[PDB]
Formats: sequence, C-alpha cells, structure tokens
Amino acid sequence: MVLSEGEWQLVLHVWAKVEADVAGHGQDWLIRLFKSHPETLEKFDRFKHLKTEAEMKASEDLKKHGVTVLTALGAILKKKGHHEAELKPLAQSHATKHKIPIKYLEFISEAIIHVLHSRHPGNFGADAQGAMNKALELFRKDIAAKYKELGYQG
Ligand code: HEM
Repeated sequence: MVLSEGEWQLVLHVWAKVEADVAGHGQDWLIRLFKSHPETLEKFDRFKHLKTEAEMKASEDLKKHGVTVLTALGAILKKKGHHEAELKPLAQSHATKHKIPIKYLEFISEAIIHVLHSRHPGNFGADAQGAMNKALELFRKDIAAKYKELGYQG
C-alpha cells in the first residue's frame, strides 16, 4: 500500500489540529473504544476496574496513557510510510506482552475516526477521512505482517 503525497497532506493537516489538544483527544479516543467495544477494556489490567464513563473521564492514569498512545501514533504518521523502525517495538510488545489481536487494532482505528469526525468536521470531510482510513489501514497491514514474523496470529 502506498499513500500519495496529497493523501498524506490531508492526514497531517487534521493531525496538526489534533496536536493542539493531545490529552483531550487521547482521552476521547480510549473512552470511545471502551464504550463501543467493552471487551477491549479487559486487555488492560490497569483500567479494567473502571465501571462507567464518568470513572473513565476522571482517571488521570487513563488520560496519561491516552497521551502515550496518541504520541506514538503521531510519530508513526509523521514518517509518511517510512515507519519500520517505529513499528518494531510496538509490534513486539503488543504481540508478545499485551496480546492484542488485529481485530482490536481495527476497533481502535474506528474510534479515532469517530472522534476526528466529531471534533473536526470542517477538516475531516469525505476525502480527508478516506486518507486517514488508508493511513491506518497501512499501519494495520504492516503491524499484521510483523505479528506474523514474531509468531503471533493476531
Ligand atoms: C493505535 C494503536 C495503538 C498504539 C499506537 C498503541 C501504543 C501503545 C504504547 C506506546 C504503549 C506503551 C509501550 C508498550 O507497551 O508498547 C502501549 C501499551 C499498551 N497497549 Fe497499546 N497501542 C495501540 C493499540 C492498543 C490496543 C487496541 C490495545 C488493546 C485493546 C492496546 C493495549 C495495550 C496495553 C494493555 C498496554 C499496556 C498498558 C499498561 O498497563 O501500562 N494497545 N500501547
């Protein structure tokens, strides 16, 4: 898969707006994921005790992890496809330590797209969503290939 420069520009233009509020977007993403696919919460021993959205919103720890997740994804997107080095440690920890199936990476992709559509309607029209979806599909394709090399089905 290869995105054109035009597609990367649509992706990075909305990401520039996302970076004006890293903590807010990171939190919104994880909460949307947990609300839409509750089974994903079970993978986090650190957060699985949270019972309601209100408890999730109030968790400083969950906000801190959201910042970590968003910042890591941002570093990969800014590479515009040349992200092999960034992907290795992430594939290794998620395949071997956390044991995150590819299906859950699809769910988190859906959650980021939903939050960007809600917060940035003017910069996240059809073409921009199409470009972001292609960028996340590329990320998932490459992570899946690494999972296979590492011995995890995903
Ligand atoms: C956009 C995709 C994702 C990114 C960029 C991402 C990034 C990260 C990063 C940077 C860390 C900390 C370092 C590490 O352990 O590798 C981490 C930890 C973790 N990730 Fe992810 N992750 C992603 C998706 C997921 C998904 C979908 C799940 C589960 C449904 C998940 C579960 C975990 C868990 C359980 C930890 C350890 C949390 C803790 O107890 O500290 N990750 N992830």
